[PDB]
Amino acid sequence: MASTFTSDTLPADHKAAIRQMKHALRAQLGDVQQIFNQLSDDIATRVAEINALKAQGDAVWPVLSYADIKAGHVTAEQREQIKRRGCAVIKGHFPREQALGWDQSMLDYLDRNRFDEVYRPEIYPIYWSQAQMQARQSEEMANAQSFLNRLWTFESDGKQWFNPDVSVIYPDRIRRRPPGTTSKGLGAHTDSGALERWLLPAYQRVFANVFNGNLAQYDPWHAAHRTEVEEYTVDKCSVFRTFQGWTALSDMLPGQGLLHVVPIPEAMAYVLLRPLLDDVPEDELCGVAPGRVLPVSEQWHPLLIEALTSIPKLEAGDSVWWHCDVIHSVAPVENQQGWGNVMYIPAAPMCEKNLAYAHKVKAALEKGASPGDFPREDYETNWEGRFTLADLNIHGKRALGMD
Repeated sequence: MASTFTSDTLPADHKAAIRQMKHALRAQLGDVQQIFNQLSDDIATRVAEINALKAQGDAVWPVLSYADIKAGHVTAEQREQIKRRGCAVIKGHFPREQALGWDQSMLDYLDRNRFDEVYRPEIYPIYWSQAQMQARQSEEMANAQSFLNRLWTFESDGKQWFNPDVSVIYPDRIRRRPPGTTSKGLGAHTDSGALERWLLPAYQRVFANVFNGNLAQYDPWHAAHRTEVEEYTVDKCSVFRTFQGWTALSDMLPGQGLLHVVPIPEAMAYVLLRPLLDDVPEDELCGVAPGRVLPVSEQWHPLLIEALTSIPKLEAGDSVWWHCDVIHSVAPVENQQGWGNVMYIPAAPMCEKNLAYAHKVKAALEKGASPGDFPREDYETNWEGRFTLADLNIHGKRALGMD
C-alpha cells in the first residue's frame, strides 16, 4: 500500500508520488472527510480548553520549576500536562545571573577575536564559545533533557528506540535581538521534515494510525520509527529531536515578537490528513514544497491557527521546549522593547542516527568549524578562548559518542 508511493530519498517526480500517495491513502481511509470531521471535533476540545485558560488569564504552556526537575519532584499531573500540551517552560533552568553572564561571555569572546573585523534581528555564526558548550554539557541541561525524553514511550515491543538519558551535542547558533528590533516574524510551521512526513517509509510507520483512520490509536509520544527518519537532501537537520528548545539569555517580554506554539501535539494528524480532502489540487500538499519547512496557515488549517499561543513572560535562565511535531511561529514586532536573546539547545536522545551526527560534531568541534547542518563559515577555526575537546566533561563526551 505504502510501497506504491514511498521513497527513502527525494523522489525524482514528487508531484507524481504525491498523486499516487493521495489515491492510495484515500482508499485506505475510505471516508477521509468523516474521519477528519471527528478529528477536528477532538482537536476542538483542546482549542476550547486553551481559550478557557486564556480567558482566565491562566497559563497555557505548562510551567515547571527546574528545582523540581533537579529534585525529582515533578508530579504525575505535571508530566501529564506536558504530554497534553506538547510543550513546557522550565523556570530558572539556570540562575538569571548565570544566563546573563553567558551572554556577556559570548560577546567578550567575539570581541577578543575581532568578529566585527573578520565577519533588525541577527543570528551569530558562532558555535564553540565556552558559554555555549558549557551550557550544553551542564548537569542542568542533562537533567532537563532526561526528564523531557522520558515523557516519550521509547521502549515498545521489546525494543528500545533511543537512550533518553544521553542526548547528542547539537551545536546551534545564538540569536540576539536588541531593543528597537523590528521583524516580520516567522510563519507557523513544523520542522523535522515536510514532504517526508507523507512519503518517507519511516513516517508512514510513525503515522500509520493516522493514515489508516484509527486516530484513537495514534500517540504523538510513541518513539517507534522516528529514529529511522532521514530528512531529504535538497539543493536540513541531521538529528532526531524529541523536543526543540532554547534557553533565554535575556528576559523576554510579552508581545515583543515572541515564540508561539499550537499546544496540541496531536495537531499534526490534522495537518497530515488535510491535503487528502476534496478541495485540494492533485499536485499540491497545502503549501508544502521540497526544500522548505511545512507551513501551517489559516487558508488550510484554520482550526489550528486559532490555537497559536505565545510563551509567557520569561526571565533569563528560563528555557522553553516543544514536541518535534508541534507547530510554532514567531510573532512580528516593531521597535521591540527589551532584549530577545536565546540559545538553541534541543533534546536529541542517542540512537544510531544521532551517534552518526555526534561523530561529525566531534570533528567540527576539534577544528572549530561550522557544524554540518549549518553554512560553511568556519569563523572560529583560528579563534582563541574557544571550547575544545580538552574542556569536555563526562556528559559532553557521552554526548559526542566518545569512549
